[PDB]
Amino acid sequence: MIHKIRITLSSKNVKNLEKVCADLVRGAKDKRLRVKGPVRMPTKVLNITTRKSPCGEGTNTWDRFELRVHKRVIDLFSSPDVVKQITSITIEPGVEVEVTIAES
Amino acid sequence: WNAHPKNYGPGSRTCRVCGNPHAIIRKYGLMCCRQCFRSNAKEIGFIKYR
Amino acid sequence: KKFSYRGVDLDSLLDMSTDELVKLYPARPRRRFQRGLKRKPMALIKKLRKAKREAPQGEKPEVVRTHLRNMIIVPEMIGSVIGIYNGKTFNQIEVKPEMISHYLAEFSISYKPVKHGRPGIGATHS
Amino acid sequence: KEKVNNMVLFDKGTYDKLITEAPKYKLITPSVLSDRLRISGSLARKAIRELMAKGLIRMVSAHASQQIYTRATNT
Amino acid sequence: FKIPDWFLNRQKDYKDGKFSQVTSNALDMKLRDDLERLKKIRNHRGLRHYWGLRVRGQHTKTTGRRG
RNA sequence: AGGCUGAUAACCUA
RNA sequence: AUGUAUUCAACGAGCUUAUAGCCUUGGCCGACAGGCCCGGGUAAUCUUUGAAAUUUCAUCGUGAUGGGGAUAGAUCAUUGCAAUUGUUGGUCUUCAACGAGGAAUUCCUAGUAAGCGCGAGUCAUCAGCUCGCGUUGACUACGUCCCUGCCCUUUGUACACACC
RNA sequence: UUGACGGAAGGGCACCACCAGGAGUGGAGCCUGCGGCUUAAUUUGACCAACACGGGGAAACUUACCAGGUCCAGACAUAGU
Ligand SMILES: [K+]
Ligand SMILES: [K+]
Ligand SMILES: [K+]
Ligand SMILES: [K+]
Ligand SMILES: [Mg+2]
Ligand SMILES: [Mg+2]
Ligand SMILES: [Mg+2]
Ligand SMILES: [Mg+2]
Ligand SMILES: [Mg+2]
Ligand SMILES: [Mg+2]
Ligand SMILES: [Mg+2]
Ligand SMILES: [Mg+2]
Ligand SMILES: [Mg+2]
Ligand SMILES: [Mg+2]
Ligand SMILES: [Mg+2]
Ligand SMILES: [Mg+2]
Ligand SMILES: [Mg+2]
Ligand SMILES: [Mg+2]
Ligand SMILES: [Mg+2]
Ligand SMILES: [Zn+2]
Repeated sequence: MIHKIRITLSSKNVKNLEKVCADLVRGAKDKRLRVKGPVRMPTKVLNITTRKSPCGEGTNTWDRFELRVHKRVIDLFSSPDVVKQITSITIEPGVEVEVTIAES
Repeated sequence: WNAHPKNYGPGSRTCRVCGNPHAIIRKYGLMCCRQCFRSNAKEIGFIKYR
Repeated sequence: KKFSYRGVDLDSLLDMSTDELVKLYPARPRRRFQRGLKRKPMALIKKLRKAKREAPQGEKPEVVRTHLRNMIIVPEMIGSVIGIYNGKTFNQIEVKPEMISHYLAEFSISYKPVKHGRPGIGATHS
Repeated sequence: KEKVNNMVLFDKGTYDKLITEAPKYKLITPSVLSDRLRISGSLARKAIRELMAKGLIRMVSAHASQQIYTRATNT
Repeated sequence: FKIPDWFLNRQKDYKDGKFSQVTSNALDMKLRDDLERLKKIRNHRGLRHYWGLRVRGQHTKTTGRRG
């Protein structure tokens, strides 16, 4: 009857990601569901380092470009229909929500 | 006409923005030349911190 | 003092099968034939031995010009006259038994050997 | 700069010198014997083992890079 | 003595096809025959041996200046 | 021939 | 230096699943290079149980020597439509200069210099390069305007294309 | 008058300056870039602030150079055959 449902959140914006995570945990604590998380995975730092000059003249200066990806994992012990109800709330822009039935 | 194989090497790949074959950034599947990437970096989501 | 390749005399090399020949060749030609030959290499072999059939008895065959300088020399090509393009001109050679397992590129030099002239202005004080 | 000529095997004269004089050294190492007896370091290493077997010299330190020995009995 | 073929400095000889270890003058004769064969057919590698140039694809603009 | 000089002369080295 | 034994990182990167195109564990075949098979991973999940210098024992013994590994011969395999003017990777052999570098000249003040390896970019194949990462870990100074320059003030100027 | 400059002065400052030092580089072999020479061509930009720089590690492609062969990927409009 009760299953461990895994919700994964990804975003470049920490504040928006943390806001949605709190809305889900707090939205599940209202239904008295058992909640595991949020678990914060290590931040993925995509990095592109490139020559600033469009030509090859001058001092060789470099731009270090970083695109950070933050990932959260929340496990809810409940039925899929109940979880579908909690996650159906409008989510902040740029936060990618992904609901899967944990294979355990 | 265009018979020569184009399965690998610089001749197969080009910049997705401008079409130039040089200095392509293939990391993460960007497929942009280094000049076009710097112009579009902010829009793509890349940022300079240090 | 007849020619022999890997202990096999020239008379037997002509009658040997392609599978038997590849074992005699070094590693690079063996991989090349194992990967197969394309249309263009086949056509050259067809023309090279066609010229031999047209040659009057006792005369060398007529020249066959080709751009295929990655072609490998096989025993069937011994005695043929081939003009090998070097990028500018067709350099003519007569295939000899010691050329077996070499590329045609190795007998048509693509550059002129350097004979130096006097250094110009800007060659020193560097 | 002259070249050293270190013997690779002992001769009767030098071997007897090793058995009599070397036990009296305060410091015994392959390089000490190699220089005093004009023997190669390879021969000195084997010689020190023989002196150890005979009990003429005792060990102070053992390291693959540096071996230190000394006379078994003082003076 | 069961020394394998891959361990020998003359593997699959050009003339005989045999495997052997060639030493002293026989080794010097073998090297002489290799270069004479290439020079005789006017092989590119043989010609560069004859001209005293590098034969293994090295750049020659800046290194090997001993003349 | 090299070095020194933005460069030449001078100077220094080989 | 070589041959053993021993042993500790960090940044990061990874696939179309087509029999399978990326990172590859495990098993088997092979001296190596490499090959075959069963698989994992679109990843804090699998590769990742994840380095070298160093430590340790032995051999070598001041000899251009077991320092050095250029040049060159033979041969094998891999990438590719194609390797010759050697793509690269192996095996045996070959075994050059070089014994610490003239005038001159660069960088650097602490986890720094230097040494040591690793990832990433390029990339079918190719790193002596670049951008990062950690590991080992110092000497000297705590000043000065002598040299090369810079900033401010006063001052001289026939310079203003501005002491080239 | 303002600047710039001074083998003018005063004050201050910097390991792209020095001092005290370390590692070196410059010498050898080789890798790679530049010049010159050669070449059918050895494409080319750049001369502290050019020269492992053009992310430039080019087998083809890249490619601009050289020797050759194709193709039209000549819209649209007017007239003609
Ligand atoms: K040269
Ligand atoms: K070698
Ligand atoms: K030096
Ligand atoms: K540079
Ligand atoms: Mg070359
Ligand atoms: Mg050695
Ligand atoms: Mg570990
Ligand atoms: Mg030696
Ligand atoms: Mg290349
Ligand atoms: Mg580069
Ligand atoms: Mg200071
Ligand atoms: Mg300086
Ligand atoms: Mg100093
Ligand atoms: Mg050095
Ligand atoms: Mg020099
Ligand atoms: Mg030097
Ligand atoms: Mg400056
Ligand atoms: Mg080309
Ligand atoms: Mg072309
Ligand atoms: Zn572009």
